[PDB]
Amino acid sequence: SGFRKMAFPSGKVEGCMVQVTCGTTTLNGLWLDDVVYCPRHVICTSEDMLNPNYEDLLIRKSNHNFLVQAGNVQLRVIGHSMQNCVLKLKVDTANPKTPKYKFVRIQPGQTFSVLACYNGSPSGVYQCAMRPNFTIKGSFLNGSCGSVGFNIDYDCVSFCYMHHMELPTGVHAGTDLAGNFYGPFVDRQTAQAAGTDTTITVNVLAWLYAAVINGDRWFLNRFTTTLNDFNLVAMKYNYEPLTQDHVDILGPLSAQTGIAVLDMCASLKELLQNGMNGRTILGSALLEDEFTPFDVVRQCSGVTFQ
Amino acid sequence: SGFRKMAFPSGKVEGCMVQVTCGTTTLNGLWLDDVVYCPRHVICTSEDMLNPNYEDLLIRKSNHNFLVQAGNVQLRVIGHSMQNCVLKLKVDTANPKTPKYKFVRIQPGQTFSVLACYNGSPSGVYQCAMRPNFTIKGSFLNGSCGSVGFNIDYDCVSFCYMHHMELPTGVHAGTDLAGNFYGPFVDRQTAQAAGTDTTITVNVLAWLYAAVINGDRWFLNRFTTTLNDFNLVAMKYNYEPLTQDHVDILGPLSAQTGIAVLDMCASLKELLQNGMNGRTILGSALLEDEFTPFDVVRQCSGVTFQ
Ligand SMILES: *[C@H](O)[C@H](C[C@@H]1CCNC1=O)NC(=O)[C@@H]1CC2(CC2)CN1C(=O)[C@@H](NC(=O)NC(C)(C)C)C(C)(C)C
Ligand SMILES: *[C@H](O)[C@H](C[C@@H]1CCNC1=O)NC(=O)[C@@H]1CC2(CC2)CN1C(=O)[C@@H](NC(=O)NC(C)(C)C)C(C)(C)C
Repeated sequence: SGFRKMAFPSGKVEGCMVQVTCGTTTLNGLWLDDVVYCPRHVICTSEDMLNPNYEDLLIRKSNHNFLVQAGNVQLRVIGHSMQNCVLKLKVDTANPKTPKYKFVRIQPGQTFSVLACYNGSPSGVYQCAMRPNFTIKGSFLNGSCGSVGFNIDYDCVSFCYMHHMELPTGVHAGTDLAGNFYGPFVDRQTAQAAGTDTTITVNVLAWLYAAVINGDRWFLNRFTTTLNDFNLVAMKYNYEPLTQDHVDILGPLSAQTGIAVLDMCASLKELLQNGMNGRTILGSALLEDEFTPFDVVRQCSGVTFQ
Repeated sequence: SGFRKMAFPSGKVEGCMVQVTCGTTTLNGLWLDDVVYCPRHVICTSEDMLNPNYEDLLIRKSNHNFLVQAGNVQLRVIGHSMQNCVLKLKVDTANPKTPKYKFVRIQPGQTFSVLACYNGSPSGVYQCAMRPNFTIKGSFLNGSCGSVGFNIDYDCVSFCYMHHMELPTGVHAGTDLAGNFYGPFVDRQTAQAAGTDTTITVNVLAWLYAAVINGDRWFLNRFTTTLNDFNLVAMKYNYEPLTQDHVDILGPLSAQTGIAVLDMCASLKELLQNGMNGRTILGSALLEDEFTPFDVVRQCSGVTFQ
């Protein structure tokens, strides 16, 4: 037992990270087969970042302008294209470490592992969620752009996020691996702001089931609630609405613990209305919302990957 | 910016994990050069676990009793020895993925990354601390024994922990890679119990510096305190004593933020005495103690590894 914020093993992704340098900008790229993917603002300069016209900017570039370091080795660029906000550098060598992989665009509420990188070298791995307002609460310094987020499913890496920028609240915005931003954000330095976040209700319920699986029961009650009456309380506390579909997803966990979904909703309702009274759940004094129902079942049953 | 519980990239360790099966027991082993390291209770049976005599148990074994899976391959055992509570299986193939590495026995308060494994296959990676009572608050199910904890320093993996058992409070006990248990624990099923844990004071102060680096300042004050008067408050709240040596270690962080160590102690004192008044620090409603001063400097400055 025990319950931790757990990231996927990062080895399959580490073998893909490279350094991309162009002009005065250095950031990370993702090397899969003979293509290196990276944020298109690598073509920008310190004065370009204001309101750049990237199509104009890119036509002025030559392959040799792009310096691509894979550890201790030049990769030669032989072609380049732009897809949405990502740049695709064709290189003359296929990455022999290329895992089985997929690109996926995730829904808000879904979680992933981030391999933070600088200069093409991995620094650390941690677990994030796509917030309802399409930011992520990351840990990113200058040079971290092109670090990716991902999930692993048996032997297949599903890449879902590439880091582009930091918002003035200290949170982070980026794209899928096809270069489409999550949320309303754009890669230019104009006024943008997150807009109001909310708590991921179905994940909070999943984490309460994790707590029960692990022996914290102090918050259970004999009450129950209807879905409608629960959502009336949810909206007051800035929680996302719980749909019948969420209820269905929580079925396995409800079946393992013996606690009907709407009974767990009654418990969340009283925790919202009363607070925790000096008590903790799974070592937290806040209601945790960055574990999905799948995350809870993975970690409480022990699923692996090769 | 941002601040997360960050583990080391796990790739160098993933390449070392193997499956060790003997009789009815299956657990994980660590394959470095031509030796596989694993917990010695793999030689035990369901009735052996009570009060076993492992030296008697081991003399009854033959090399061929030990089944060692490295993915899709038999490794043949050609010799075996016992060192403290770990078993060392000599195999006829050196691991070509063996990283540069070291075995280190860590002090309480120090943190490390755990690569949780089942059947020789990595499941997830998370960050832990060695508690003052020499347990770790892990996430471990049946089959996880032989999963290791580690730190990485440039290109060198320092292995510091191997998982052996779970205590009735849901926390975990294990050894260094030379097989010596951390704390008073033994690998037999007799009454054992953790004994009273305490909060890692120097780490809490490091995390408060992280908060300042990241823009949370609401908890600062103009007070200060002496070391003696701080430790008088520490002991009341079950915090470990802060030594002058801890104060010295916190020097770099104090210099970066402009906040003298003993001034940060004055702030911790008021947080201990007043609580947080509905406020959070770095997204936590509790005072966090599983980041060392080194962890904070690593993540706030961006150090990498190859
Ligand atoms: C790439 O490595 C870098 C990562 C940042 C640096 C600090 N933390 C991070 O995550 N990304 C950038 O530097 C990007 C590149 C652009 C688009 C041109 C600017 N940028 C930023 O992150 C900006 N942020 C903004 O300007 N944000 C808006 C426009 C106000 C929303 C800063 C952080 C450099 C100011
Ligand atoms: C190895 O994979 C396994 C990991 C455990 C299983 C549940 N969570 C874990 O971390 N370790 C064990 O099964 C070890 C092997 C022994 C020494 C023989 C027993 N054991 C345990 O963890 C015991 N725990 C205890 O018996 N603890 C004491 C003696 C009461 C302190 C249990 C969990 C199997 C009961």
